[PDB]
Amino acid sequence: ATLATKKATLVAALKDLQRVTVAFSGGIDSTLVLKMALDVLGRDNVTAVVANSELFTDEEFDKAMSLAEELGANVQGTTLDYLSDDHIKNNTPDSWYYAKKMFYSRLNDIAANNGSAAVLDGMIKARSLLQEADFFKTDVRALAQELGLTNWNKVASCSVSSRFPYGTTLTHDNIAQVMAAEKYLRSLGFPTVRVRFHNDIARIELPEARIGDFLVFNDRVNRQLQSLGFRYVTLDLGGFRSGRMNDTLTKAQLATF
Amino acid sequence: ATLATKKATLVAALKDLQRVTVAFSGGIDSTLVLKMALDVLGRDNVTAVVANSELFTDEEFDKAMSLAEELGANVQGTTLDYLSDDHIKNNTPDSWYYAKKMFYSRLNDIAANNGSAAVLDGMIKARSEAGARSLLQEADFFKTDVRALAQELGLTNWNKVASCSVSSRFPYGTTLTHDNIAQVMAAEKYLRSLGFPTVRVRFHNDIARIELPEARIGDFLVFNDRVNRQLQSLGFRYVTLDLGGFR
Amino acid sequence: ATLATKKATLVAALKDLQRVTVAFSGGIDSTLVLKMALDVLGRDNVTAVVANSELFTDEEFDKAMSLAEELGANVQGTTLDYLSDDHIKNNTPDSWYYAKKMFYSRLNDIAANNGSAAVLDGMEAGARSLLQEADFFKTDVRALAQELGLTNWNKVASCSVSSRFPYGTTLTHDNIAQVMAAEKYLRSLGFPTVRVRFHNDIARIELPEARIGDFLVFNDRVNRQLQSLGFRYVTLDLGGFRS
Amino acid sequence: ATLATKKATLVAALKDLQRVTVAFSGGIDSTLVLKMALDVLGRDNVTAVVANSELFTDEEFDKAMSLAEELGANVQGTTLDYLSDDHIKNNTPDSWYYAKKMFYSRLNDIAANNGSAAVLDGMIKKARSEAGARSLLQEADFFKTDVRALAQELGLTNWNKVASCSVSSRFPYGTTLTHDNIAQVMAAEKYLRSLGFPTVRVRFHNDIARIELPEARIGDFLVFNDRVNRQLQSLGFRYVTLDLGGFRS
Amino acid sequence: ATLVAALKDLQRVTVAFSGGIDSTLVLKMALDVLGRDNVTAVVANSELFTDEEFDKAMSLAEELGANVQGTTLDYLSDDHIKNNTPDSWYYAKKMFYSRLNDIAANNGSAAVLDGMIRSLLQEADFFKTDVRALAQELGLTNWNKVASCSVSSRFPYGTTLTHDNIAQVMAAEKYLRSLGFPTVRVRFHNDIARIELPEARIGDFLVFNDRVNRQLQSLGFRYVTLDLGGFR
Amino acid sequence: ATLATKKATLVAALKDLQRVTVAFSGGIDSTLVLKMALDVLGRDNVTAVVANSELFTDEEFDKAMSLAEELGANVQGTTLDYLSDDHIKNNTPDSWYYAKKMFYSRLNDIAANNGSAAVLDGMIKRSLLQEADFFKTDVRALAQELGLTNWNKVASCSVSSRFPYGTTLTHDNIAQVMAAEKYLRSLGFPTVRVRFHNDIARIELPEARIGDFLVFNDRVNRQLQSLGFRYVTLDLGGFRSGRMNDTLTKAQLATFAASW
Ligand SMILES: NC(=O)c1ccc[n+]([C@@H]2O[C@H](COP(=O)(O)O)[C@@H](O)[C@H]2O)c1
Ligand SMILES: NC(=O)c1ccc[n+]([C@@H]2O[C@H](COP(=O)(O)O)[C@@H](O)[C@H]2O)c1
Ligand SMILES: NC(=O)c1ccc[n+]([C@@H]2O[C@H](COP(=O)(O)O)[C@@H](O)[C@H]2O)c1
Ligand SMILES: NC(=O)c1ccc[n+]([C@@H]2O[C@H](COP(=O)(O)O)[C@@H](O)[C@H]2O)c1
Ligand SMILES: NC(=O)c1ccc[n+]([C@@H]2O[C@H](COP(=O)(O)O)[C@@H](O)[C@H]2O)c1
Ligand SMILES: NC(=O)c1ccc[n+]([C@@H]2O[C@H](COP(=O)(O)O)[C@@H](O)[C@H]2O)c1
Ligand SMILES: [Mn+2]
Ligand SMILES: [Mn+2]
Repeated sequence: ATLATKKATLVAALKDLQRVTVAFSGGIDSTLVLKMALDVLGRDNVTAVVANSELFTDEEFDKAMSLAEELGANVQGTTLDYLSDDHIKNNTPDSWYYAKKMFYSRLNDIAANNGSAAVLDGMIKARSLLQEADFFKTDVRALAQELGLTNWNKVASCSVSSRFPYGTTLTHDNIAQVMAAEKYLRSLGFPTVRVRFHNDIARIELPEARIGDFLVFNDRVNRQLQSLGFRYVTLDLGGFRSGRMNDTLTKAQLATF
Repeated sequence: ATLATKKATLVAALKDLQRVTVAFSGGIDSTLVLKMALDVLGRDNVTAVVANSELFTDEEFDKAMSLAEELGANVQGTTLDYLSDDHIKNNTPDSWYYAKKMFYSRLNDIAANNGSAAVLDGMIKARSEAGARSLLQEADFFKTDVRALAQELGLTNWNKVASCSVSSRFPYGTTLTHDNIAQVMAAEKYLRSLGFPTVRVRFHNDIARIELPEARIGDFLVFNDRVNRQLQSLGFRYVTLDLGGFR
Repeated sequence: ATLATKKATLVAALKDLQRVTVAFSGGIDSTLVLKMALDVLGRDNVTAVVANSELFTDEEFDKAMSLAEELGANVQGTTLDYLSDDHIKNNTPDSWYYAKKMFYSRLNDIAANNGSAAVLDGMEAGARSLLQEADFFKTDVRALAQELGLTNWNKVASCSVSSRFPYGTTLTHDNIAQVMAAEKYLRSLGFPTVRVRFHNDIARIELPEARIGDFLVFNDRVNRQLQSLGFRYVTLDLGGFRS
Repeated sequence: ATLATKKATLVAALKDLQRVTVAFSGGIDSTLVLKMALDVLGRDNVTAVVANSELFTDEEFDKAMSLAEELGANVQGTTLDYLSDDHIKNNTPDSWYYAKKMFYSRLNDIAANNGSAAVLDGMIKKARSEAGARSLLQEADFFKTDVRALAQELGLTNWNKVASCSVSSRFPYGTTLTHDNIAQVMAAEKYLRSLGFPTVRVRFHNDIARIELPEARIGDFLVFNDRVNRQLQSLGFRYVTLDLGGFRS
Repeated sequence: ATLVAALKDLQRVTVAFSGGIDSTLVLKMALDVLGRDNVTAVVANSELFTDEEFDKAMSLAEELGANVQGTTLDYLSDDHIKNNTPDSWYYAKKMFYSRLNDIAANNGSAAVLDGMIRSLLQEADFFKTDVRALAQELGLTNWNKVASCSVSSRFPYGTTLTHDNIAQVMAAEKYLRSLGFPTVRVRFHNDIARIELPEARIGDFLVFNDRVNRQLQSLGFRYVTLDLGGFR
Repeated sequence: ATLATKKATLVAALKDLQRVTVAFSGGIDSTLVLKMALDVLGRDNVTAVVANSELFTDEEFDKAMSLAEELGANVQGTTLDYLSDDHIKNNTPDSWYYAKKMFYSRLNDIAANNGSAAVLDGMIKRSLLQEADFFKTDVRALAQELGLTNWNKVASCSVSSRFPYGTTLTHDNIAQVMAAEKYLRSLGFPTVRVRFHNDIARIELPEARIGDFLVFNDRVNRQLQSLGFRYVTLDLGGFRSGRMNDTLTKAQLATFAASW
């Protein structure tokens, strides 16, 4: 298929849906879906929903709200207490699924009460219209430039649950602890970082190519994260996303581990 | 002349050509030519061609194809066997000219079979042995004129650093083979994967000599052992780092 | 407010001014104002003024003049003799105010003699800072520039060379040239954010702390090059840049 | 307050004891006591005991045995099962005292068997007092400079210059020590020292290894990051980390 | 062994003892050849040398079994030393050796001996390798392994030395050595400290940049810098 | 078993030899033999021979001569022309054996003319240390016992190791390599190799020092270029490659190396 027919199929789904609620993350995919829904259905038939929670930063929430307002959409923030679900609070390995379940359950509630016919999300190759129309990554960038979309959150965040071992209980304080630690490291010029939480040990993951520059901050980072509540502040020798940059022989050894 | 005149004339040349095939590298120049062709003639009358070969990386090829796709052009990959020409195979100083010759000859074949009236490249003020046309250079475009018109048209994305031919990593007179080319390309691909986008693996038979910008060599130390063993599995006996730095 | 609202606030202000003179430094902010002024009012109603002086680099001046032409503006160079004011010449702590005064006084002269309704800056009261009137933040400046296709501007700005001298030290053509050659060489090695602070026979180099690790490979060349410029001791500040 | 008077006191206490067993660590203090006992009492009246256990490396044990042999002493190794005491096994803060108590209790068994009149230690001027072990250097009012002065006088130039600690220092209070995690810690430290880092600790935090190095060596350590990461993981750690505080942070 | 014959001729000696290997051998040979009661070891105390260097030398001379005597010199009372002129070394040498001769005259010593390589050790054609062999030979295991120079080297010529700026320089260098950099100078330029390190250690130093910056500032410096030329 | 037993064995071998010539390099092993020979047999019954040749530095020769004198031995320098043998001259893979052969022939000639019954060398586990079951740890333990404090702390090899097999040795390429190594040691790197690959110099450093080397990159590059090299490079495996790696990547660098 061509981009023109991939765009066809998508206007057809929106025209048929009439009124929609869109899960808006601020990324290129949700930006394109939100912009196409606005273009095809008009401002009065689209409501953009951005989720706020303890497992995502306030900064990403504020940015997502401002991006959706920019597109000229009616935007609604909704607050989720993910920690009320025991799977999330005790970080079971399927915590991801119960968070998504609670997330989509609240969007469906919003959509039922605003008269929207469906919830739309960004997913590419609830209704993922881009993925139904066989949109690839190259197709989303082509139509975004085509429609003049230049602004979107370029950095996709994870759930802070990523920083805790399975079985570790998440609390309001340890979450804030991890997030303050990561925010401080980014302020020193390390935008890609993780502070992994191991109770009284902080284990920092950095891209290995920056480990060398970092040394000048060892003492400042050590004492700052200690005031955040950690007793031991450490640097993971494997780096961020360990094993990914290794030779063929030691990539199959780190992966077997 | 004013920029509008240089642009206006360029639109006139495109209007007269009606249908064009564009040699697309991904740089600022070819991006500007491809965008003007799409604007003046429409998507159905423009074909973007990106060359794939043993002397250039798959990554550079994919980026150029995706950029032409991102501009709304119908883009077409074409593969050239540069090593079938003895001038390129034996890495003579004029190997570049026979490579450009072979590319422009294949561009004319593509244009003949799609009904294009001319081939366009990004050259600014072998290309004429093939009758390919530099429309920017006919319209008296300079580098500042190219950036001025690109900003005017909203072009923010293009390959900012033109990559070189891998023949650059072998001394003149060294015979290029599929194995030594593949060896160098895998080594550079591995080094770039570690976060060193500007890197050179110069080939000295059983010695690999790595050129890095001096300002990044400090950052490299953590990878010494992994780079040493990886390039040895590629076939090198000694893996070395040039103390002089890049170029 | 949305960016569209802030943009409209700015198109309206420019439309009301009709004719403007723009103090153009080449940075992201001055690039956005100059491009918006050209877009709303047209080339014939906008004048780009680039200041040439001894306290800012020739490189900064050359880039700004060619960038203003690349944006399609009529650009005009003006030269300011900052060292003619004794506060600047002897680098008293209020030297900045007299420098800004002399600059804005010359822009107002340029605007009066071409009939511009105001002087606009990138950010005096005789000038209008339209971006801050429309409540533009740094993130907004970036967004609107990407929206309009603006890709070229000086990404690191060098400021006034007077900042490199202690208060009370007299600025001279030779010590200025000494500092400027030293900083020019360091930037040539790949350090665009740098200061060479002048302490007579001591050079005190400020670098962003995250770059000092990478700098070691240049110690000996930097030492010998800055000594040939006239320094006797070439040092690196352990506090880093902005110490 | 004279060195000659302090030595005189030492030969008198040894002469009076007649037969002794000496707890020999290989340090300057135990070397000086062992050398003075040999000179005053003769080789047949002195037995040097070196402790072998899971909490010290085999290299440290072999070194002490050969050092005691080099002084001309009859030396006998004895092995202690420290992990049999619950205080040592579960790493309570008094583990040192129960380890030392068990050590001194075994010394008295050896001394009772060979007819020694006392057990002698290196201490200079806890569970030693309960066991009746004698600090002759401390009774003769030996200070550190007095021990160095007499060692120079006797030609003693060789002794362990760095006394190592119990491996228990690498485990948190409350963590249970096992034969495997001890072996894990010791192999990790042995590998790091082989790379040229003689002062190092691998602190044990279950699935995390936390390496303490002197901060002045951390810069040079970078070249070994990947090799250290994968080697300590093959020893059983899941995460291999470097303490940003450095050694003894 | 030109050495033992030279000592017998002096009969009674006072030894200028610095605590280094050279001075350590002289005191030990003098004590052995002439006896404890006929040798007097003098350790100099002054503002231009570290307390640690002095304390080690006094305690080490006692540990060798010698009668040790401290003597205090006020080098800054000499105008050449106080204003750090280029010949300050020579006027310092005068005060040091003049006070030893007073002590030697007052205890009946026949001469003052120093180390180097009346330096009887240097007269016997001893090299650096010869000093290490003979010290182990006599069981000598202890001595100050790092000899410091006069603190005056850290000040520019013409700068007036004060009790405070000397102490300032001494505390700064004491701090840097504590971090594992035994060869270091902090050169004094009023409000600027200029640190000299061996170039091979500058990489290893980076981890201490911030702590060194804040520590030397509390010592009184406003600017704490690292010399790109390295040490000497 | 014990050190006293192994040492006792040595004095017995020396007493039985009566008169000895000692091949003295200045290292700990030869220093131990030379001092024990002097101690057991006396100065008049031991002869120390130090070899000087074109494949070893003047500094190594001078240190060995000065150290053996410091132990009180009668020392004799002898000069070997290794380059006169074509196997050494053209750096064949067995060049080591013809060099050792020519060396030992001259020691035996010296020993015949001194009335010595054998030549003694420093080999460990007539190599008396190796016969007396001395290991590296026993030689270090016994050396401290006798007060041996001075010896060549970093033993250099023959310069032939710095050339690929088949490369012809000349005074100019030898002087080129040795000058490069002496310059690097002058910067504070006592263990270094400058391997010669025609227009490429490949520097081997202990991996624990390479980060510290960055400050010298430019000076080393330009200095070795004035020595005649066109490219000055650093081996990423370092000196003694593969000996410090982890378990799995040591056995893989083993099959990498044994592939040539
Ligand atoms: N199972 C899923 O579909 C899913 C989705 C999103 C995130 N995650 C989690 O995100 C984590 C990734 O961690 P980092 O991105 O911080 O490195 C993984 O633990 C992964 O389990 C999982
Ligand atoms: N004629 C061309 O189009 C062209 C362009 C860029 C580089 N080159 C070649 O690339 C080489 C430079 O190699 P490096 O950029 O890897 O250093 C030169 O030999 C040069 O001849 C040729
Ligand atoms: N006092 C002011 O309003 C004013 C204005 C502009 C610049 N400055 C000076 O600019 C200098 C900036 O120094 P840097 O060289 O570190 O950027 C400071 O001296 C600062 O005082 C001051
Ligand atoms: N209480 C004691 O007398 C005693 C004795 C031996 C070791 N220790 C322990 O040794 C530890 C120090 O060992 P590290 O070298 O690993 O830091 C301390 O926790 C200290 O409590 C204590
Ligand atoms: N001029 C002399 O004869 C003499 C004698 C002894 C020491 N010194 C001093 O030793 C100093 C050595 O300087 P450093 O601080 O770099 O070690 C010289 O500056 C010099 O002032 C000089
Ligand atoms: N019998 C032997 O194999 C033997 C003996 C002595 C020296 N060598 C040579 O000495 C070299 C040592 O090389 P480097 O010390 O320079 O690294 C060996 O690679 C080897 O070429 C070999
Ligand atoms: Mn870096
Ligand atoms: Mn180092």
